[PDB]
Amino acid sequence: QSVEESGGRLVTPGTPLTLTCTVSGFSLNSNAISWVRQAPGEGLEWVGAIYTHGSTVYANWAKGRFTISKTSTTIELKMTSLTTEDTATYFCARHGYTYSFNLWGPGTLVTVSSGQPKAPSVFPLAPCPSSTVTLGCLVKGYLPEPVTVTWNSGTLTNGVRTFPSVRQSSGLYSLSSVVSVTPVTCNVAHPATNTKVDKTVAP
Amino acid sequence: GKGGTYP
Amino acid sequence: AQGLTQTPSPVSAALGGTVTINCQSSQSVYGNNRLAWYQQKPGQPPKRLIYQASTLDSGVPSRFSGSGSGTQFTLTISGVQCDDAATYYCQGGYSSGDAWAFGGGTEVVVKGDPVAPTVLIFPPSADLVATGTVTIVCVANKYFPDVTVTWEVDGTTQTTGIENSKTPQNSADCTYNLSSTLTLTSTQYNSHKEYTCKVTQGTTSVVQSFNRGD
Repeated sequence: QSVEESGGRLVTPGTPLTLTCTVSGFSLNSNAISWVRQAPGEGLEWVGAIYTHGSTVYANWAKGRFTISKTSTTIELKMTSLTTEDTATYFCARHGYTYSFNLWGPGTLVTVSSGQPKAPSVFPLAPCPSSTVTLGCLVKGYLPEPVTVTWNSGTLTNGVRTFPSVRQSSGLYSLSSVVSVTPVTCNVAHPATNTKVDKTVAP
Repeated sequence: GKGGTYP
Repeated sequence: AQGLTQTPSPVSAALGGTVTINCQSSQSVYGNNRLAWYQQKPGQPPKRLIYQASTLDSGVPSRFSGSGSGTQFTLTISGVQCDDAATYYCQGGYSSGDAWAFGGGTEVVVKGDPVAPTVLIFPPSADLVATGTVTIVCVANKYFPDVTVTWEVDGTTQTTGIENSKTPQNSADCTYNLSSTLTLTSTQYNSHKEYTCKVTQGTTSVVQSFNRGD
């Protein structure tokens, strides 16, 4: 039993867009669904809900910019009058009979910005020797977020440290990942552009 | 219809 | 319409200590007990801990307890673990106004065992210099408590062009990791010799330096 959000992307202010929540292993005829948004570094904000009979309710703050609708397997969230202030992760959540949420998706990211999508550029981090060395990848110049960073296709996981992203003046993002090892490859995915970069890091 | 089948 | 407020952030305790998180609602929740608590770590969806004020969700450790009713609710954590470093959100159900509403959250910081950082500095790769923009990466690894980072270029303290990014507390040992990046033009980078990252924890400092093209 699961829910999963899709449709998060980079849009310019004033561009309308539709997110989709896809449900698995339960009926929307017996289970209500909410949309919940979270701006980067900020709190969970209830957007609204669609009840079993198709009725909808919205948070006071929505002010008619959000419309929720459903089919048998999906719930859509349609959003309008987006400004940069609407940049946020959007979750869908299944209602429990306890009037709390019992199932969440991973979230999908709406980025409201000037700028065009950009794939990351990956550069090795190596010291200017022991048996053990810390090496890394610098991941820079990407938009929108996120990237994922794995090592040797996920076979190297111990002591991997991946830092939170930073937005440069250009509006592009940057982060680093480092790992201690005894040849290592960092695997960077940018789902927004379907881009997969592999960088072998030579000591 | 504002709940669900599970707690 | 209705307003939810929580214990200000951060709430700190020593590993094995006690944490209290309060939640106040301007309006009584539905049936005086429709209040749930969620745990959330950066990048992850919230996880429900408690529903109907006091019922633990499936598999939630017993060190978590919800109590209260009407307009006043409390989440406690006894024997707080590094794993419990997180943001905690209360959520009410209401018969009137916004049907669902979250409090603003309370961050819990767990004071684990002190660990002095180990520090690494990484010069820009030749292909990065060739882009015309240089990033120098300094890392402070597996430390607690918090550090400050200072840079120098050719012995002059460098306070501009720096960004610091700290990981969340390690779920096993409460430790942080930190990246400090200095960003310069290749022109600036090639006009200077000595690049120095200094990481200070209390009165202790660890310095890592390189000379461009060593």
